[PDB]
Amino acid sequence: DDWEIPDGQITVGQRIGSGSFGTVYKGKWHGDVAVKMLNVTAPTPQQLQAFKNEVGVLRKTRHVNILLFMGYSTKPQLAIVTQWCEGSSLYHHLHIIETKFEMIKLIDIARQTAQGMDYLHAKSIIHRDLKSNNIFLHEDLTVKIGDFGLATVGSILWMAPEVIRMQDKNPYSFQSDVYAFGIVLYELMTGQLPYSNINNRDQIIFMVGRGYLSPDLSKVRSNCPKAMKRLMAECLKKKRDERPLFPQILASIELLARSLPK
Ligand SMILES: Oc1cc(Nc2c(-c3ncccn3)oc3cnccc23)ccc1Cl
Repeated sequence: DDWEIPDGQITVGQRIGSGSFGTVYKGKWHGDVAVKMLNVTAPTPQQLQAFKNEVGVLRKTRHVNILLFMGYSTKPQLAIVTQWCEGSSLYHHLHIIETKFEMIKLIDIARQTAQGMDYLHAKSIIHRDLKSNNIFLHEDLTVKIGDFGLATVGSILWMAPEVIRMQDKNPYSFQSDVYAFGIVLYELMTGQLPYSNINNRDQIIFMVGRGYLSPDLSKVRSNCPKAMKRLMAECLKKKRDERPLFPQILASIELLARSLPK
């Protein structure tokens, strides 16, 4: 059972980026893989706890829409190993290379993302950092959600007001995840990052926090169905308790997706 990987088995290739506490590379281990390494010398005791948490959470997950955890290693450097997703993150498609998807496809990405979140929530995992950067579109047709510095039982911008204005012990909850999901529905349906006409991050954080600013839902593609626009507003509720949980979101998308081809 134990998912540890003996030194030297794993080969490290292209540096590709960063993620919650570490650098990400393309590697090879029984095929090619994603490797998240924390590559210092002595590991922090705090990062030691952070590393052991993502691993703990990942080895709890087995689902198409969740980035497949494959293994970990400690020697030489602490490293998580997951499947390689060819293609790119949803963020990358939408805001960098500008892949223009179609509504049927965009709705599908929405459903699959909703799918993995229900699973996550069913097994009592809270992501606390859902955003299009963390949604990889593998072979350009399957969504894998994947970054897990988070809880069981700054990218702004996807943060609910409650999270923004850290007033109380635990702001993070199922509803905050639901909120983040809402911003992703926004990016899919508008093709934009929200608040693109404010050029000041502080002002963005201050106002979302006080409930002065909210995503401008009038910006959505005209062929985006009514029910989808309707669903987004519900997800983006300023009041935590006023948001629907993921089962309900999933039934919503499934319904509108079914009566869409026309
Ligand atoms: O938490 C994690 C995040 C990533 N991020 C992955 C990235 C990536 N791309 C750009 C910047 C950062 N990461 O590309 C990938 C391709 N296939 C799989 C995973 C990734 C990888 C592993 C872990 Cl364990």
